[PDB]
Amino acid sequence: MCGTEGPNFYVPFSNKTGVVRSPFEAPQYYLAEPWQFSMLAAYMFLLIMLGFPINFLTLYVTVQHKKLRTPLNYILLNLAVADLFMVFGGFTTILYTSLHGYFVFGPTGCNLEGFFATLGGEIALWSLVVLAIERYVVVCKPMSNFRFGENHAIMGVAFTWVMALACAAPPLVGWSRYIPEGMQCSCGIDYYTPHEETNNESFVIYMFVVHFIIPLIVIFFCYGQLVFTVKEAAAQQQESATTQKAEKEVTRMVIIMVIAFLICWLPYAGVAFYIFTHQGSCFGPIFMTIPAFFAKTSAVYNPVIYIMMNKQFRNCMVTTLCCGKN
Ligand SMILES: *[C@@H]1O[C@H](CO)[C@@H](O[C@@H]2O[C@H](CO)[C@@H](O[C@@H]3O[C@H](CO[C@@H]4O[C@H](CO)[C@@H](O)[C@H](O)[C@@H]4O)[C@@H](O)[C@H](O[C@H]4O[C@H](CO)[C@@H](O)[C@H](O)[C@@H]4O)[C@@H]3O)[C@H](O)[C@H]2NC(C)=O)[C@H](O)[C@H]1NC(C)=O
Ligand SMILES: *C/C=C(C)/C=C/C=C(C)/C=C/C1=C(C)CCCC1(C)C
Ligand SMILES: CCCCCCCCO[C@@H]1O[C@H](CO)[C@@H](O)[C@H](O)[C@H]1O
Ligand SMILES: CCCCCCCCO[C@@H]1O[C@H](CO)[C@@H](O)[C@H](O)[C@H]1O
Ligand SMILES: *C(=O)CCCCCCCCCCCCCCC
Ligand SMILES: *C(=O)CCCCCCCCCCCCCCC
Repeated sequence: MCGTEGPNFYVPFSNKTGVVRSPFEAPQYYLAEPWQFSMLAAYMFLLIMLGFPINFLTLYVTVQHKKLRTPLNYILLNLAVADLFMVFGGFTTILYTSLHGYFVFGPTGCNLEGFFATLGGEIALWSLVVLAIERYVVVCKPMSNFRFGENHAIMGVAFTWVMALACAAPPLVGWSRYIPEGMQCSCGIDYYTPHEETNNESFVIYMFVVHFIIPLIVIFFCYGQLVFTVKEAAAQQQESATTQKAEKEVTRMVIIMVIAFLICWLPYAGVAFYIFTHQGSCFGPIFMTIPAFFAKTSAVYNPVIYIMMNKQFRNCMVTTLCCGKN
């Protein structure tokens, strides 16, 4: 018997020596050394110092440069807003709790932090799904006499917030729950404890199918097609060096986007899967931190990939940072 249970928590450490405490009430220095808690705090400090400016710039530069305010770009603004929910709801809270060594804000703060952080990563997740749908439509043109505009972009944004509420809301009201994870300083969905009163088993199956498998299939299909169309069109135009280079660029970027999506979400999905099919196994606190490390760090690498590497935004940002010149 692997940990210690409580009304709203599961500490991943045995209480045979009697030292375990509520992660809402006292430090967890028997799970991990104080310096490891400090390193958690350092890592959140890094993600704030990099994630805040990068995502805030994205919004600010868009306010200063008319060329960026196209409808295809609305979902990338949405991505930056989501990243900021993670920065201000998640990372700042965890910086604070890590340096106490436990979730000092108690079970209500655990629901708050877990909600805003989960909502953030989920809006981001679906933003990358919708962007792939939007680009597939625009390029592969699978419905004739259709022109992607403002209206559709608004719907895409609204859809991400609905899908994210469908993940983040139910654990506030009975289906799964928010409890402290890993080192017990951040809160997330209880995806690893069988907890029949809240129906954790069904919620994890729903999450895995609807919020991981569906996303992954939609992304592979949409970008799979997009690459096919672009490569077919370029083979029909080998006289153009331009078209050939654009085809190489599009293909490389699609590979990077798809790999980035897997890096971000496969660890949560794989760990959840392994735990679901190996219910007689202990999982320690550092191990349970790894999925979060991969997901949370996307609040930096997603805007680098989707925004910073796009040359329109990059010019405007330099201009904005250099007070109006270049
Ligand atoms: C992990 O495992 C530990 C050990 O089992 C648990 O910690 C114990 O929790 C219990 C309560 O569930 C604690 O018992 C209470 O002690 C209170 C404090 O006073 C004690 O004073 C004596 C000196 O007289 C000291 O030697 C003790 O160490 C205590 O400090 C006391 O207020 C209280 O008594 C009241 O309730 C009991 C009923 O439970 C009645 O007997 C009594 O009439 C009165 O109403 C308890 O006796 C115990 O002290 C804790 N032990 C330690 C080592 O911390 C953790 O809770 C477990 N963790 C999790 C997360 O579940
Ligand atoms: C800081 C922690 C965050 C932002 C964690 C968010 C976690 C998710 C949205 C994870 C969802 C998943 C499961 C709970 C299991 C099935 C696979 C996922 C990725 C959909
Ligand atoms: C940038 C934000 C800084 C966060 C300030 C963290 C304050 C930590 O608070 C400390 O927590 C200990 C628990 O291990 C307590 O014993 C002490 O009372 C307290 O000094
Ligand atoms: C779901 C997204 C999958 C993208 C499929 C990538 C197709 C790999 O195809 C490769 O693309 C390279 C870049 O032009 C070429 O240099 C290789 O010769 C070509 O086979
Ligand atoms: C508009 O063009 C404004 C550009 C900024 C001009 C000032 C340049 C100062 C560069 C020094 C950066 C060091 C900051 C580190 C502080 C710890
Ligand atoms: C255009 O003319 C303006 C360019 C000036 C930018 C100066 C470069 C600043 C780099 C700062 C990194 C410091 C990290 C620590 C922050 C507290």
